[PDB]
Amino acid sequence: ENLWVTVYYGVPVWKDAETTLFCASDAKAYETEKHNVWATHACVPTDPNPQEIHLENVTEEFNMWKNNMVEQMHTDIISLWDQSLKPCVKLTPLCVTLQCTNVTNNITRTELKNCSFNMTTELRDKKQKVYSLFYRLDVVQINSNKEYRLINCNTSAITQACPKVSFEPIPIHYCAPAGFAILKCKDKKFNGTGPCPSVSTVQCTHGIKPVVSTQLLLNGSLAEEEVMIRSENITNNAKNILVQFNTPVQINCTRPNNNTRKSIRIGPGQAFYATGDIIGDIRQAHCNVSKATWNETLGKVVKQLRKHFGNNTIIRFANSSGGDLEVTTHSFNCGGEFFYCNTSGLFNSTWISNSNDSITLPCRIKQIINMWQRIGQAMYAPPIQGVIRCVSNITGLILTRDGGSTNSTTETFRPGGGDMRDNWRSELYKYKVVKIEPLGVAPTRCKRRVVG
Amino acid sequence: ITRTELKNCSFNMTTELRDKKQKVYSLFYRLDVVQINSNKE
Amino acid sequence: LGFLGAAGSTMGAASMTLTVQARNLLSGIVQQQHLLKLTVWGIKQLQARVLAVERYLRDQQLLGIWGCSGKLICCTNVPWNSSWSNRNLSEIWDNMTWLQWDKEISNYTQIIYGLLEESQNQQEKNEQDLLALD
Ligand SMILES: *[C@@H]1O[C@H](CO[C@@H]2O[C@@H](C)[C@@H](O)[C@@H](O)[C@@H]2O)[C@@H](O[C@@H]2O[C@H](CO)[C@@H](O[C@@H]3O[C@H](CO[C@H]4O[C@H](CO[C@H]5O[C@H](CO)[C@@H](O)[C@H](O)[C@@H]5O)[C@@H](O)[C@H](O)[C@@H]4O)[C@@H](O)[C@H](O[C@H]4O[C@H](CO)[C@@H](O)[C@H](O)[C@@H]4O[C@@H]4O[C@H](CO)[C@@H](O)[C@H](O)[C@H]4NC(C)=O)[C@@H]3O)[C@H](O)[C@H]2NC(C)=O)[C@H](O)[C@H]1NC(C)=O
Ligand SMILES: *[C@@H]1O[C@H](CO)[C@@H](O[C@@H]2O[C@H](CO)[C@@H](O[C@@H]3O[C@H](CO[C@H]4O[C@H](CO[C@H]5O[C@H](CO)[C@@H](O)[C@H](O)[C@@H]5O)[C@@H](O)[C@H](O)[C@@H]4O)[C@@H](O)[C@H](O[C@H]4O[C@H](CO)[C@@H](O)[C@H](O[C@H]5O[C@H](CO)[C@@H](O)[C@H](O)[C@@H]5O)[C@@H]4O)[C@@H]3O)[C@H](O)[C@H]2NC(C)=O)[C@H](O)[C@H]1NC(C)=O
Ligand SMILES: *[C@@H]1O[C@H](CO)[C@@H](O[C@@H]2O[C@H](CO)[C@@H](O[C@@H]3O[C@H](CO[C@H]4O[C@H](CO[C@H]5O[C@H](CO)[C@@H](O)[C@H](O)[C@@H]5O)[C@@H](O)[C@H](O[C@H]5O[C@H](CO)[C@@H](O)[C@H](O)[C@@H]5O)[C@@H]4O)[C@@H](O)[C@H](O[C@H]4O[C@H](CO)[C@@H](O)[C@H](O)[C@@H]4O)[C@@H]3O)[C@H](O)[C@H]2NC(C)=O)[C@H](O)[C@H]1NC(C)=O
Ligand SMILES: *[C@@H]1O[C@H](CO)[C@@H](O[C@@H]2O[C@H](CO)[C@@H](O[C@@H]3O[C@H](CO[C@H]4O[C@H](CO[C@H]5O[C@H](CO)[C@@H](O)[C@H](O)[C@@H]5O)[C@@H](O)[C@H](O)[C@@H]4O)[C@@H](O)[C@H](O[C@H]4O[C@H](CO)[C@@H](O)[C@H](O)[C@@H]4O)[C@@H]3O)[C@H](O)[C@H]2NC(C)=O)[C@H](O)[C@H]1NC(C)=O
Ligand SMILES: *[C@@H]1O[C@H](CO[C@@H]2O[C@@H](C)[C@@H](O)[C@@H](O)[C@@H]2O)[C@@H](O[C@@H]2O[C@H](CO)[C@@H](O[C@@H]3O[C@H](CO[C@H]4O[C@H](CO)[C@@H](O)[C@H](O)[C@@H]4O)[C@@H](O)[C@H](O)[C@@H]3O)[C@H](O)[C@H]2NC(C)=O)[C@H](O)[C@H]1NC(C)=O
Ligand SMILES: *[C@@H]1O[C@H](CO)[C@@H](O[C@@H]2O[C@H](CO)[C@@H](O[C@@H]3O[C@H](CO)[C@@H](O)[C@H](O)[C@@H]3O)[C@H](O)[C@H]2NC(C)=O)[C@H](O)[C@H]1NC(C)=O
Ligand SMILES: *[C@@H]1O[C@H](CO)[C@@H](O[C@@H]2O[C@H](CO)[C@@H](O[C@@H]3O[C@H](CO)[C@@H](O)[C@H](O)[C@@H]3O)[C@H](O)[C@H]2NC(C)=O)[C@H](O)[C@H]1NC(C)=O
Ligand SMILES: *[C@@H]1O[C@H](CO)[C@@H](O[C@@H]2O[C@H](CO)[C@@H](O[C@@H]3O[C@H](CO)[C@@H](O)[C@H](O)[C@@H]3O)[C@H](O)[C@H]2NC(C)=O)[C@H](O)[C@H]1NC(C)=O
Ligand SMILES: *[C@@H]1O[C@H](CO)[C@@H](O[C@@H]2O[C@H](CO)[C@@H](O[C@@H]3O[C@H](CO)[C@@H](O)[C@H](O)[C@@H]3O)[C@H](O)[C@H]2NC(C)=O)[C@H](O)[C@H]1NC(C)=O
Ligand SMILES: *[C@@H]1O[C@H](CO)[C@@H](O[C@@H]2O[C@H](CO)[C@@H](O)[C@H](O)[C@H]2NC(C)=O)[C@H](O)[C@H]1NC(C)=O
Ligand SMILES: *[C@@H]1O[C@H](CO)[C@@H](O)[C@H](O)[C@H]1NC(C)=O
Ligand SMILES: *[C@@H]1O[C@H](CO)[C@@H](O)[C@H](O)[C@H]1NC(C)=O
Ligand SMILES: *[C@@H]1O[C@H](CO)[C@@H](O)[C@H](O)[C@H]1NC(C)=O
Repeated sequence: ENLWVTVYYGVPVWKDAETTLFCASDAKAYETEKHNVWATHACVPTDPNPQEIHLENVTEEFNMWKNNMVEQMHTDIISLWDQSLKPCVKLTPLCVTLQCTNVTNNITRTELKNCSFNMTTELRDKKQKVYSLFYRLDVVQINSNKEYRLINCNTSAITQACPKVSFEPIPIHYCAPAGFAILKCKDKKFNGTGPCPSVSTVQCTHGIKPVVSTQLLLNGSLAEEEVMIRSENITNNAKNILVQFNTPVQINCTRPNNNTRKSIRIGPGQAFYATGDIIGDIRQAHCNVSKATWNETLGKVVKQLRKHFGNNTIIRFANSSGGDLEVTTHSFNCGGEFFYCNTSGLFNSTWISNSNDSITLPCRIKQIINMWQRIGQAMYAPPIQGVIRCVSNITGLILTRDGGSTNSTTETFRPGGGDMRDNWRSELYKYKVVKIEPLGVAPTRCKRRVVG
Repeated sequence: ITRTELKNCSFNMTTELRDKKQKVYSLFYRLDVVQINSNKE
Repeated sequence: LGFLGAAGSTMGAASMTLTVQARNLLSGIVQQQHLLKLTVWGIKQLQARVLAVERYLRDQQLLGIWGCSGKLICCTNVPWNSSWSNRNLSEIWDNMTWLQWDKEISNYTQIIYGLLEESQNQQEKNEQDLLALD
């Protein structure tokens, strides 16, 4: 006996918890381009020196499908999207009886309409007719001379996005507040979520960019080894599966249409930017994929799924069965306009048990959108005048169920990205924040002065 | 054909298209409405 | 050892450099750094800076009523109760991380705090009644 208790301020202990974070991005575009939708007009700049410390002898258990960093990311981008659209031109007097006719094809695919209507002019007393153009599926028939209707006027409002807003995703660091720390896993093969042995305590995450993609993730991060397979629950086929590419496949998307900005003043100052007549031929949008480079990626995936999924059953790769055309096609915002390249061409290959040609995909463009199934308010995308090219790295895949097969064999995973939060999980699978507790009591024979 | 307190009223409003208008008959309560100046308007 | 360097090391080695851990936490995060400033990031910055000081000051208020206003390590005149842990002198300090110890007293950690205020300060600062001037 005769042991006393002693206090220690500065002890390294923590408990699993989550709180608010903040943005961090250095000097990116500022003057040459500004008014970004993600970095806002000003965010807390990150320091070039990276805050990193390697932790030894520690094996903290992470979690990815129960991590709340993706939850705050999901909800931050949503409130950020609306904050950058509230001060922009509303498009309410654009819901008037549209009388359209098919475009000039030498009296003979269609996909677009040379439509018109009459709107408000600078004077509310006077009205003005202007002929613009619209895309298919942005409009659906009402009930000779075709008379059409904006599809959104049936369900929700509409507000045009601002023309000087940059929709390019830039790296947005999520750094921890004071008294907290973001633990990153350094173990390469982090199957599922368990006890990651190689941990690093970093203050600022890496360059995370908010790629708004569907079925196929682009510009993601990865750190070697077999193409990693992550699933909240491997036995349940109903759950979604995130897949990471040991090497990215360089893809290029573009639209050949040469459009023109037609500004028409609605009301006092606001102007509605629509499509004029398309100059220099009309062509369909497409995304190329390296055919030889894709056959190796589908082979590496099926190899590591094999020891994961019995390694005895048959591979059945099909198009995204069911769903909606925006949730089953590779939907993504690129170059201002919103592409929806046809996925069904990639997963036609089936491989089981033991200058150069490139596969391409037909794509269409949509101007009316309200992503992540937000039915509150929709937005019109002004057609970007001139040329468009995307040319991004693809690094991830989103695959979903394969029916309720009762035992037997034969199954895979067809593409579905029904949830937008999973897209951010491909970057935050290794991060978890903890509540640092600097207080720690321990006994030791040790006492201060007797009387004082 | 014979207390009253309520009115089977109508009007025409805006529809989904600002070009078109639509008439709908609704109801209202007394004191929520007071006369303007046959057929009551 | 730049920060949490001894998170996995022994409680003794972690006790050799616990200054570092204390320095970075209050200061850390580089908080210091269209015309509006009402954005979603600024409001997440301000409240993240409020708990920064309100979790620091939540802890610094405890050391002040323990005689440890400006000391990282006080030896306190409170006797250790055997029920809290049965392990000997070199049994815990040469074997457990601070992580393991935090869960081993987390049950009766509040019982310690209440007793620390009584003997080290509630009685000690009173014991000078007969000794201050006499
Ligand atoms: C997508 O849709 C848009 C919208 O088109 C819409 O429907 C058409 C029918 C038209 O009414 C549009 O106003 C409307 O918004 C398309 O954009 C339009 O495409 C049409 C295609 O025909 C273009 O029409 C031609 O316009 C020529 C010039 O007229 C302009 O100026 C007029 C007033 O100017 C006067 O003085 C100038 C000289 O300073 C004269 O050149 C002009 O004729 C007038 O005397 C104005 O009223 C017009 O709206 C327009 O702004 C016009 O010369 C053409 O008409 C000729 O030739 C045609 C073949 O090229 C032929 O088919 C016509 O029948 C016509 O022949 C006769 O010409 C006489 C000349 O005096 C005339 O008096 C006769 O009446 C006429 N015969 C009869 C009867 O018809 C065309 O009318 C139009 O300019 C485009 N928009 C504009 C700028 O207004 C767009 O092309 C579509 N997509 C694509 C890519 O196809
Ligand atoms: C995943 O990652 C990938 C990474 O590749 C992302 O993909 C793309 O990555 C590209 C990397 O280069 C990005 O390319 C940039 O494109 C912009 C386009 O801006 C043009 O148009 C703006 C507005 O239009 C005005 O001007 C045009 C004429 O161009 C006119 O027709 C219109 O009417 C209107 O007036 C202009 O403000 C802008 O200036 C430009 O014209 C481009 O600005 C970037 O510029 C760099 O590269 C170009 C071409 O080599 C070069 O000329 C630039 O040089 C300097 O001078 C120019 C001219 O004064 C000046 O604008 C620059 O600021 C420079 O000072 C500069 O080096 C660049 O080409 C692309 O945006 C990005 N996104 C797309 C579309 O995919 C991908 O996005 C990521 N993930 C996904 C899918 O989102
Ligand atoms: C994204 O892009 C993908 C691209 O695939 C697209 O998928 C399309 O989905 C639609 C609807 O689900 C398909 O639509 C129809 O398919 C019909 C099926 O073929 C019948 O007729 C056959 C003769 O067709 C020849 O070509 C087919 C390929 O389509 C080929 O298999 C045949 O061998 C043959 O060469 C007939 O053979 C076939 O069934 C017999 O043969 C098969 C194969 O040997 C055998 O297994 C069976 O047992 C049976 O013996 C079947 O009866 C097709 O007929 C139809 O229209 C065709 O003719 C019209 C008129 O000329 C053409 O205009 C049209 O181009 C077709 O040639 C129509 O195509 C479609 O096939 C899928 N793919 C495409 C585009 O071909 C997705 O929907 C896209 N996503 C979005 C967002 O839309
Ligand atoms: C990822 O998540 C999935 C979620 O599904 C986890 O998947 C587990 O899969 C196994 C596959 O066998 C399931 O096993 C069975 O689930 C049954 C579901 O119960 C349903 O029916 C109940 C009763 O309804 C009527 O039909 C049943 C049919 O058996 C009759 O027995 C009964 O008399 C009725 O006529 C409903 O009450 C219930 O709501 C469902 O609709 C279970 O019923 C079944 O129980 C058997 O086995 C039990 C455990 O040994 C045993 O105690 C029972 O007596 C009985 O023998 C059995 O559990 C899992 O249920 C399923 N999990 C969940 C959450 O349901 C998957 O494990 C996870 N990831 C992992 C770890 O891989
Ligand atoms: C820290 O303390 C907690 C809770 O203890 C409370 O707090 C402390 C400060 C004291 O004030 C205690 O008096 C308080 O009660 C401990 O939590 C225990 O966790 C375990 C595991 O989860 C609990 O075990 C349960 O066992 C149930 C089955 O009971 C079986 O045995 C009974 C008795 O014979 C029998 O009747 C029954 O039929 C079963 O055979 C089981 O159903 C349940 O799921 C659970 O496993 C235990 O009950 C908790 N404590 C108490 C006493 O409630 C921590 O373990 C402790 N940690 C440390 C490090 O000390
Ligand atoms: C806004 O555009 C609409 C059409 O979407 C205008 O409504 C009427 O549209 C018809 C379409 O043919 C116009 O045609 C004209 O019809 C008359 C009589 O049948 C005919 O003599 C003319 O030669 C021509 O074919 C018509 O002008 C137009 N208005 C009327 C009175 O019917 C609408 O007028 C436009 N602007 C608004 C809202 O006032
Ligand atoms: C990552 O790999 C680890 C193994 O290193 C997996 O842990 C083990 O996973 C299997 C299958 O999921 C578990 O077996 C099953 O457990 C469930 C209950 O969760 C039970 O219902 C089944 O009958 C079966 O027993 C196993 O218990 C689990 N743990 C251990 C210690 O083996 C892990 O699932 C993989 N996935 C991750 C976390 O990414
Ligand atoms: C997309 O469409 C625009 C507009 O048509 C194209 O811009 C045009 O490019 C040509 C290339 O030679 C320019 O050169 C010449 O202009 C003279 C005078 O106007 C004209 O007589 C010649 O026939 C020739 O067009 C032209 O000035 C320029 N702009 C216009 C007003 O047509 C553009 O080239 C197309 N796509 C791209 C980006 O290449
Ligand atoms: C919205 O409702 C108003 C009424 O509050 C419409 O104004 C006119 O209301 C009268 C009420 O009797 C309608 O009666 C019609 O009168 C004509 C001619 O006197 C008669 O031949 C018919 O048998 C019938 O009794 C009339 O249709 C209606 N419009 C006109 C042109 O007078 C108003 O038209 C409605 N919608 C709007 C704002 O356009
Ligand atoms: C697919 O399965 C075969 C056999 O079912 C694997 O070959 C090895 O088989 C033995 C005995 O069944 C196992 O103990 C080994 O673990 C198997 N190899 C490994 C490394 O898993 C074959 O390897 C499996 N597919 C692949 C290519 O991994
Ligand atoms: C225009 O395209 C629509 C698409 O449904 C079609 O119904 C209509 O018949 C076409 N009209 C002409 C004449 O091409
Ligand atoms: C994309 O464009 C680049 C331009 O050099 C080209 O080298 C590459 O092969 C293209 N990839 C595909 C398949 O689209
Ligand atoms: C070691 O622990 C026992 C109780 O298990 C205790 O009686 C003994 O006093 C401790 N050793 C020392 C150094 O006092």
